[PDB]
Amino acid sequence: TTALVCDNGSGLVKAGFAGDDAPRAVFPSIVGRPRHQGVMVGMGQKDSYVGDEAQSKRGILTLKYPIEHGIITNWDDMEKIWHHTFYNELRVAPEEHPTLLTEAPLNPKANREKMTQIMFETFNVPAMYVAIQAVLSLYASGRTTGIVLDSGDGVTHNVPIYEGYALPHAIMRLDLAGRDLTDYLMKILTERGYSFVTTAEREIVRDIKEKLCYVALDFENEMATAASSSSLEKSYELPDGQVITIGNERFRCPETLFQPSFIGMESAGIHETTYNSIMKCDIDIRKDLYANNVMSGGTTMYPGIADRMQKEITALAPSTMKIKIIAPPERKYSVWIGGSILASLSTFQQMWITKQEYDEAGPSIVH
Amino acid sequence: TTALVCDNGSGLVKAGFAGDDAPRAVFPSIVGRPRHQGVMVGMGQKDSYVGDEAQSKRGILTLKYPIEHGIITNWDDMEKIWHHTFYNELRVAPEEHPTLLTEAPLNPKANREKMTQIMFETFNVPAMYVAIQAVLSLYASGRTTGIVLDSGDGVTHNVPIYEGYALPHAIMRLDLAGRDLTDYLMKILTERGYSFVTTAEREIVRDIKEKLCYVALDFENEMATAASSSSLEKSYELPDGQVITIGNERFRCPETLFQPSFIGMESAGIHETTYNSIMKCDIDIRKDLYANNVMSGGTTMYPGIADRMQKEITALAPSTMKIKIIAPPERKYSVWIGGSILASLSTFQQMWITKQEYDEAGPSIVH
Amino acid sequence: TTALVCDNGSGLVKAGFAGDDAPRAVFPSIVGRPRHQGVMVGMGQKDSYVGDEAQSKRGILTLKYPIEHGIITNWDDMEKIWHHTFYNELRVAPEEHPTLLTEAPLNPKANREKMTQIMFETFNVPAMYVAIQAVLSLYASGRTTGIVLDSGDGVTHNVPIYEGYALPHAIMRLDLAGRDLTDYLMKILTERGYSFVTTAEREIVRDIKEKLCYVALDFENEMATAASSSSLEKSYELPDGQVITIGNERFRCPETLFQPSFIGMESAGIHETTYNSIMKCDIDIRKDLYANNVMSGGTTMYPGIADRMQKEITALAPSTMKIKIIAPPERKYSVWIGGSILASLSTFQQMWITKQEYDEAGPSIVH
Ligand SMILES: Nc1ncnc2c1ncn2[C@@H]1O[C@H](COP(=O)(O)OP(=O)(O)O)[C@@H](O)[C@H]1O
Ligand SMILES: Nc1ncnc2c1ncn2[C@@H]1O[C@H](COP(=O)(O)OP(=O)(O)O)[C@@H](O)[C@H]1O
Ligand SMILES: Nc1ncnc2c1ncn2[C@@H]1O[C@H](COP(=O)(O)OP(=O)(O)O)[C@@H](O)[C@H]1O
Repeated sequence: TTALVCDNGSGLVKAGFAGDDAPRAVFPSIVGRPRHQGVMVGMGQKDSYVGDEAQSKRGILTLKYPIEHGIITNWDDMEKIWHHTFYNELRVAPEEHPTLLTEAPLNPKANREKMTQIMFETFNVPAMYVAIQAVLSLYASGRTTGIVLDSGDGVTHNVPIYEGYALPHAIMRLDLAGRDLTDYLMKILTERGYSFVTTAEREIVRDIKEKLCYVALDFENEMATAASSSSLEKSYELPDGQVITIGNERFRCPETLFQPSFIGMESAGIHETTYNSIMKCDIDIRKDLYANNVMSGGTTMYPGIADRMQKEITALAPSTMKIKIIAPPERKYSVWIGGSILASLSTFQQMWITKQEYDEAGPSIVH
Repeated sequence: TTALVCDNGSGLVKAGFAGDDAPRAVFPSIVGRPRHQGVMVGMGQKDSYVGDEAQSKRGILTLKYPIEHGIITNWDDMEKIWHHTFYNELRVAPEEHPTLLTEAPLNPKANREKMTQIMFETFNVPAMYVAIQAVLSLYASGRTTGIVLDSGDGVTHNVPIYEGYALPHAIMRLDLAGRDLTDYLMKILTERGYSFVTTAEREIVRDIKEKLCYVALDFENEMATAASSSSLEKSYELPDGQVITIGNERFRCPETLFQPSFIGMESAGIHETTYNSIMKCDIDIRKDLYANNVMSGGTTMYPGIADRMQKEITALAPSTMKIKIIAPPERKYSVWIGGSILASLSTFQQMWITKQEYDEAGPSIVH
Repeated sequence: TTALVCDNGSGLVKAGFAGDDAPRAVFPSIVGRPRHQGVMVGMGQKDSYVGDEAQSKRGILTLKYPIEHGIITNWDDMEKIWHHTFYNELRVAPEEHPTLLTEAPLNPKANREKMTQIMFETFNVPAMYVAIQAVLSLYASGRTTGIVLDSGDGVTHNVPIYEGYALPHAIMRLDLAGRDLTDYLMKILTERGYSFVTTAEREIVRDIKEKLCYVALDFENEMATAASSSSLEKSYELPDGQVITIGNERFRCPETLFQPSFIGMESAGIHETTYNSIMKCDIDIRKDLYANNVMSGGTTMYPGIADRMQKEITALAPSTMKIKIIAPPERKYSVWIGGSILASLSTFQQMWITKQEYDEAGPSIVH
């Protein structure tokens, strides 16, 4: 009996055993379905396709993301990947040990009950629990105080924490980055005349985001520095072998996190959504936060995200104070790393909710 | 020459002539600005938008409230609505007759000088005066003694009055209700999975507050009475025509006024902030107050606010005494009603401060 | 066996061993409790928090003062700090040596019995005694005659003494200064537009009182001298790093002690509450008092308290007489300094009341 912990963060969903520095199985969550007539009537490949079964064979498939924004749009496709995650991929019996399932802070409650539901009546699990995407970032870093910053594909959220006491009233969540950061790119490639739009090809575009973006670090010149003297085009090769030329939007896609008037849906932006999350915290309590904001987003490995938060918060915020954005490279597994830590440790062991608790009243005890 | 009286209480700002039972122009105070590219290069609608000019066309606009908490955050956007209030809306020349401008009790002084300022050097007014949000509630009710209770969008405050003699040391002001009552709702809708967050949509949410809230009236059962036997969901239609289902939080939003540990910012709560305002009043003087508390808040039409103050003060307070919360339905214009009364009447006529007084020393005579 | 002596004066409560020039442990008396959801289920910090355990971590906590005005409002929270004061902080076994516990002159008797009670049946003490806040000020100064003046946070009181013979009929106690001097400041900061109000932040404000107040020293000009020519604003930095500007109320908060018509609760004021305490003393006996008034208040280090008592009593009082306000800088520990003196000395040794005396009849012998 040992805890297997998994997150729903869309993108690559991530699952592994407790007491480990990295999960065993990391694969993207997608259900593919064939969109064309079956000809080899027998073939030798499945009806529908999950994960890298699907991710390998793309264009022939159409791709559906069950995780939509932390919230899950369809259940029945979703439970497949859980059905898969445990059996194939990492191979584990249904009933061994509890499972910590991380999950988004502000999303609706009807999200996690049916989730706990299908963690019980369909395939029974030895108890269960659901943590918060944020808090596990600290259990990873070993921090106690501090304000996280998450993006991932699922949703962008930050939850300032001080000594294991959350500040719910200060929880700021804007639904952005992730997919919506790529979708803006497929929007903005046609600038260069590459029309990529289909659901299967999206994950070619995502790879372009992966390899070359960075972050503006003061884009004014950076728009000029692109146009005027262009050494910064980085050509790229995509699976057919056709050339690409980019570099005007290499930084312009991640730049949207600092001005979501480019994406067109105006809310805040990630740099000052933390500051406004601080301002709602206490006058005293906020001093240390400026030092401690951990930012494990799972999107943001961007080379120079830190720089432009270091840059931008200083324009905001008390001048006399030392603002420190810690940027652990080991993140992007962090919200999982919290799991294999928080679960494998004890004083949490009684905090699993046994099937008895689901037997007590219902799924409704999660709240 | 006849007095036009106006209040700043954010929400719907309210202005009309003296000697009338209701103001002529009532519109919400917002400056809208277009957030997207102008395409119809000529169109036929203004650069920026105030009030119902803006309130009509929302999602395209971004909305800014110059009144923030009685205190005004930006002046230059603010003076627009005054510039507008007099010219369009109710149409009045700059210089006719003085104007009574109501204003919050405890807010900083730098608030009302520049206000008086721009009531003079930019567009000159035939004198001026600024009353208190509280006191005009009595001039409306015709009461003399009694403790008001105000909420409105601007700020929550109560000022016990006994025979035209205020008790400043007993003035209790907690900054709450109003906007911060709605902002908690947009927080708490996502409970049901409706993510409404944008500045333009907020005033859809505000309408939901408007139509269906009431007040807990003993919420313990009321949380159970919601969950267990649910007949109380009231569905609602919002301008697209999409359905909504509510009723778990219908009473849970106004409930925050009685436990501002739900909003997360802990101060007091409105029921016992009056009692604690009484306790700071005299031992004798307090008997009648328990009978007289008028509560014209401008937010609180809630069906059953009175009940739960009647309920809660009795749990507090001397038992042998008869506590009476009068709940005039004509309120929400009350703090204006005081104006058209106090101004149109006389023995106040010498109390206007003429431009001469502003010419005497400066704006500083208001204190 | 050596006497440990402690005072309840709220503010910083102060305890140390007999025969020393200053107590070992000086910390503020507060019981903090977490007001938000526990998230780090294990953390590593206590259920509830006392003193600097609490004083370090503020905004997350809510703060309760068991000492209210010398009178103690809640016992069970109170006994914690005593439970703490002896064990942690200065570390001492329950039963070693008696303890002198200072305490307010005019407060109710039900105050000190239960106090003596919980000094016995819960944790037994080798006898006990309770002196007066006033008298120990002289045992410190080594004076015999003279009228004290106390403020502290607990209560303001002055007890004229002549050769170890108190004048009870002349004891003047007005409940003021201390907390109620700060609470007036949080009232009067919003003048400048700083809304500080929450229980945890209060002790930021208290620090502002600490560093910059002084005393009017003839405020008429001093209100003008502030307004007209302003060099006297002293900006300040508070734990976030946000700027403050003050100086109109720097002297206006302590000024309330000379006109408690600013605080709104009208009693007397500290300058002429001593003179009226003198007038109730004998015609002969009063000559020397005017020379001897010691004023160890524990609040009043204010730079120029002495000046405005020197100033004000002269306006009162016989002209031909030399009025001398001695202002020992070593005070604010004084009422403790009396303890380590009066206890460590002898001829008081038989005046401890042994558990036998509590065994004789009950706690009731204190009177
Ligand atoms: N090096 C990188 N640079 C930019 N974006 C990245 C990089 N690595 C991953 N991403 C984006 O971040 C996402 C991380 O997804 P995931 O961590 O599962 O979301 P969540 O944080 O909600 O779990 C990926 O889907 C990818 O789109
Ligand atoms: N029937 C109602 N039920 C609940 N809330 C209401 C109702 N009518 C108005 N409100 C809220 O009360 C506010 C009143 O604003 P307003 O009176 O201008 O503030 P002030 O009292 O400071 O002038 C409105 O903005 C609205 O949010
Ligand atoms: N330098 C200072 N200037 C002004 N006020 C002070 C200063 N030092 C302390 N105080 C106030 O005086 C209080 C002293 O509290 P304390 O001496 O415990 O009360 P008591 O005199 O009843 O024991 C402090 O809480 C603080 O508010």
